[PDB]
Amino acid sequence: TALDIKIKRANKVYHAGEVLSGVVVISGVSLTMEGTVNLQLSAKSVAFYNSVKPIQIINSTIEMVKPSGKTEIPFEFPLHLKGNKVLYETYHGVFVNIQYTLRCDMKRSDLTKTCEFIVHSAPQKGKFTPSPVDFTITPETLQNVKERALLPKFLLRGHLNSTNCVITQPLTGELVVESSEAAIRSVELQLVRVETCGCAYARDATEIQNIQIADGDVCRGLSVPIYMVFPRLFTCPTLETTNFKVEFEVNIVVLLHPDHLITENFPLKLCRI
Amino acid sequence: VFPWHSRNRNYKAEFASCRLEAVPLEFGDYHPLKPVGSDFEPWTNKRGEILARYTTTEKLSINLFELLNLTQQDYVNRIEELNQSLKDAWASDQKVKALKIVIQCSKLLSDTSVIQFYPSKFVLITDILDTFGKLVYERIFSMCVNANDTAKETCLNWFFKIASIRELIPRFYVEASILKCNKFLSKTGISECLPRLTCMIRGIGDPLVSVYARAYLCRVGMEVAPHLKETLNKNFFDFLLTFKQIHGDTVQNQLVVQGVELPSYLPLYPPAMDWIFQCISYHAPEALLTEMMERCKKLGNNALLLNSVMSAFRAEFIATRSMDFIGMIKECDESGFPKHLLFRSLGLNLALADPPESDRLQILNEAWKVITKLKNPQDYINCAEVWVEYTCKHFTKREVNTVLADVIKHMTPDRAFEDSYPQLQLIIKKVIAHFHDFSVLFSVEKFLPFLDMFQKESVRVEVCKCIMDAFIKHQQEPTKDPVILNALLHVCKTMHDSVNALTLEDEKRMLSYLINGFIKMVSFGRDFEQQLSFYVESRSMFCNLEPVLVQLIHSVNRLAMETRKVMKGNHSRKTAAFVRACVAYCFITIPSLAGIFTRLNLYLHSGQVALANQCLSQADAFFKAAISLVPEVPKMINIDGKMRPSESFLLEFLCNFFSTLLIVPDHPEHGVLFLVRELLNVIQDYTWEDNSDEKIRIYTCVLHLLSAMSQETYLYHIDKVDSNDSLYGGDSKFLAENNKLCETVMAQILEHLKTLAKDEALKRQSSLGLSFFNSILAHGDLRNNKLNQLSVNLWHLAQRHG
Amino acid sequence: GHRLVLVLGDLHIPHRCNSLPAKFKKLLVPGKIQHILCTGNLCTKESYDYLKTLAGDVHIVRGDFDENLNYPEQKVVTVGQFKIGLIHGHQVIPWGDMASLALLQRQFDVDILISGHTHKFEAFEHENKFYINPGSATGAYNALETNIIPSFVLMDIQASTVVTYVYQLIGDDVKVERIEYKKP
Repeated sequence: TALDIKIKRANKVYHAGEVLSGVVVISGVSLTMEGTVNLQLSAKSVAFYNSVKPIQIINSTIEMVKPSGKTEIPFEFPLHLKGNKVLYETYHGVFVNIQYTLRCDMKRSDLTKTCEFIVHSAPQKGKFTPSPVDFTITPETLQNVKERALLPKFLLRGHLNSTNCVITQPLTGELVVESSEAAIRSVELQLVRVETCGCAYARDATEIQNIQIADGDVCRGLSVPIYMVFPRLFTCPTLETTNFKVEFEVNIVVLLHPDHLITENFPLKLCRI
Repeated sequence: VFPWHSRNRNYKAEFASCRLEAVPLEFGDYHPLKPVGSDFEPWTNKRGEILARYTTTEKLSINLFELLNLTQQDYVNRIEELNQSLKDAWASDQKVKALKIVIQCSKLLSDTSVIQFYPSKFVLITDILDTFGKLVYERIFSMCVNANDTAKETCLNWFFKIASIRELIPRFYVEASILKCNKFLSKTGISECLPRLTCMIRGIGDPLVSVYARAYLCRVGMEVAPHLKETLNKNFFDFLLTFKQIHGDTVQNQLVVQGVELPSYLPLYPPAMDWIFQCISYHAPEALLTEMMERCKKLGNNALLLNSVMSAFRAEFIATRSMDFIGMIKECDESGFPKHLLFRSLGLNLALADPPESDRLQILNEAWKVITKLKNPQDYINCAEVWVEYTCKHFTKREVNTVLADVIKHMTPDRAFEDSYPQLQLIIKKVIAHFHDFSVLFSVEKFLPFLDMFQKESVRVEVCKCIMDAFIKHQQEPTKDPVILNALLHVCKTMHDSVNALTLEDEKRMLSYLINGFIKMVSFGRDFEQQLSFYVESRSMFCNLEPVLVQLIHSVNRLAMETRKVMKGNHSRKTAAFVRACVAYCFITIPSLAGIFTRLNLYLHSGQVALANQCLSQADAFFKAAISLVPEVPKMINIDGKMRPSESFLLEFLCNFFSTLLIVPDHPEHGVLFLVRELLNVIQDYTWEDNSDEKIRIYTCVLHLLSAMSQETYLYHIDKVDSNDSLYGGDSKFLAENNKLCETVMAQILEHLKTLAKDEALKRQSSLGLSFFNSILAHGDLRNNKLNQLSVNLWHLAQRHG
Repeated sequence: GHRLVLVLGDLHIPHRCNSLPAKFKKLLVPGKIQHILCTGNLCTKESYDYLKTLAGDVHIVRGDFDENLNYPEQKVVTVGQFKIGLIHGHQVIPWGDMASLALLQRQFDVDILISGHTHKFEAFEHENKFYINPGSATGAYNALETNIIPSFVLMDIQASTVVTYVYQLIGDDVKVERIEYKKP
């Protein structure tokens, strides 16, 4: 008296046109494949934009067994959406969450289990052009003249290989601490999701992960390698639709010895090729 | 039973008739006797030294996820508990807990609260990482059996989880731990991940943490992909880029805050640079080693770097470039890493590979000019132990003498000996290892004063055993150079004075073997008198050890017989006194012995060697003394530490004594069969065991002896001693007395046989009867009617009871 | 089938001789000796070790001076179709008496008896019995002789024929002599 769903692919990723095939294992029963875009209302930023409501991507139900031992039964769905409705990338965000789930339920006089399968956006048409960016973290980067006076004199030079990043490829670059009067306690990368909901409109920025790249007083003139692996389901290609936007930024924050923090923001543009 | 008659025996005629004809062999006639590899030192060994040396008594703190005031042993116990928790969590299908435990353990490596404990700490925590690295790998391998999609998915999940780690040092350590798993993602995964980790190490700002991280990365690379050396060279180059930070301002301020002096902060670095350089220089081309050498030279306070350059590079490279390394050592700053450590490393290199011929004298001179200026005795001996090997291997006895004199000069003042008993032993061993001929080793003037240095008892005696082993195994001919004798005499004295009541028997055996090895090799040529002088001074010198006395007795008897053979038996007036002196020497010497059966046997051998020189009186004294010693034999004796009966040994001793007294003449002032008569009295009076019948065996032996001696001519004779066959000339009275003794012995044997028959022990009675019949067949004249009847009766009695 | 045995005895190292004569070490090679019988007087574990490097079968009995006394006084070991009896020789009274050797072979019921107390080499057949006294390999001194020549015997056993090659060093020459024995 127990159910389980086994999706054929180990990685459980399926593209916008493939076929979702698997086996349901037991020890009448139906199975429903539902994809949802859950948008969570937030603190107002700008008529209260009361259009932030769940969006159903896909709805498909199969009556699998009409009303012992280890039993297995195959199943399959076609991943198709009319002619213009796109299957959004799986995205475990905070205010925008795009999730595809299979739900198997068996009636009794009802045992249910939900298993999530990932959907990957189709590769772009393809003219991938990296956009290398050079930057200089200086005391003239903090957006306050009042605090800037207490900042020790520092100068860091860096080069991001591309702000237009392939999501399967890591963010690579170099950072050279040309000269810092105060000892550098830590330099870390901070991937910040920028999620927007509604129209003329709630916009939030939330940290996904922090990855420290420089610990302690690094040699002055040594190229510390900026390396960052994008998280699997917490990052998606930059998505824009009339109801919601999901963008991504990276914040290089330098920490100095007397608890001083300096932020440089680079808006990335993730894509799949 | 019945009287005895001796069958006539013609030994010469019987031997001639029974002798087998033999055909000699000319030349050409056929006779059978005609004519990463083993060169790579693994991290497992270095684990022990790093853990042993780097121990701190300060209270440590292990903060996870808070614990304070922990000792080193409790710190090790807590790390072992963390490792066991890792293993239990993995075996319980809790992989996330395993990952978090490994992450925290790696986090511990980012803390430098107690600098002096960092090396050993690095050795402990890394073990957990290794335990992680294998334990993950097997799992994917367990899924493998270009692997299946499940193994690849698990490997990618692990790599993503590890790539999600925030702190840099934990991320690097955990990711390098599972570098092998990169095999499951692509054939180029390791070749694409190793350079990235090497570059990632640049983020570590603390020099010590970065250096040990580089060491771990090199270890993982060599135990995973040892064919990617081009990638790992970047570790050495980036390390040289970072080397400026070791003596920089930030580290100095950190040490000041922790209150740690630089002379103690620096020696924490070699454990990691040695590994880095060894991995990067393994089978490297000479061009790469050269380039590393000039890149190390061009820096600043590179005194530390040079050490690793000697500690890792092949011995040949450093040996050829040894003069340049001397030059580099010379300008090193004094306040930094010690110079004597660099000299020790260089000397260790020169102990394996020889330097160029033209430079050896300069190298030795410039090394000793710096070594002799050291003030601390301990590091001085650390250098001198290493460099004595070089001085003895390449140069002559004069330089060895100078080095030994310098060592004595340094260590004598402040009783430093106690701190360097082991090292000094090593030195002395080396001096003996390269000086085989002992006419040269003891020509070294300060060799004996060096032995005088070891004023402890246990330490000194071991060096003496080493000297004596070297002498016995490197001296194939007798020597006489008085320098040799006096020196080995002193060594044997100072080794024999260690024998006391507490000394074990095995130690006495080993010491006796060594002093015997010395004594055997002193041969005074034809000067027999001075050889006896050596033997008397030896007995006075080596009194305590019994086997030395035994060997001395044997050797003085050997000298007596050697004089006999040299002079062809024709003893001279001058040499009669010498042989009498030797035999009197032996007479004095035996009684001192402790063992009993040894005393008896040596008394006999002394007797026989005594009669060989026509000197009869003291020989009779020997036999009388042996007889008087006979009753002291115990029933139960000691053999090889165990306890064994003394029955058969007593039988064989008496048998030998009888066979000897066959030839011994009887003094005219006394009666016939004299010594035989007292031996018979003793054996009859001996407290023989009730369940023992070897006594009648000995009476049968008595019958054999008297029958043999009743013959006209004895079987064997001494060179110039008139035995009873020639002394009495087969006199009728002597034969009658012998026959009366025969009747007495046979009456005793028959009485014993009757007692055995009355005792109902028929097996022993039958054996006795059969043996007596065999004896009668041997010697008893069967022609005589009474003796033949007695033999027939004995045979019938033996066959009656089987 | 050929069996090679090294009949030895009276080494007496180092009680009376420093080592074997220099040649005898050369004439003896490892891997060529099948058996080694020694009458005794090894006097050290070193001589026994030297013999152990010369063959695998090492039968050795107790002399009047052996350091290790665990040596059996009398030994009977069977090689080929023959049985050899081994004693040191100082048990016989008198030494080298043919009557004593005959009695000892009667007690043993052995084909051939070895008894070598008297260092002078002997080899004789009596009553269809074979007798060998190899003598001192190192030429250790004894009171019964004036000049002692180093000697050692070599059994060669094939079925029922034993050819004995005795090696005696006289002066500086290694004379070798042959004797033959056949079982009746």
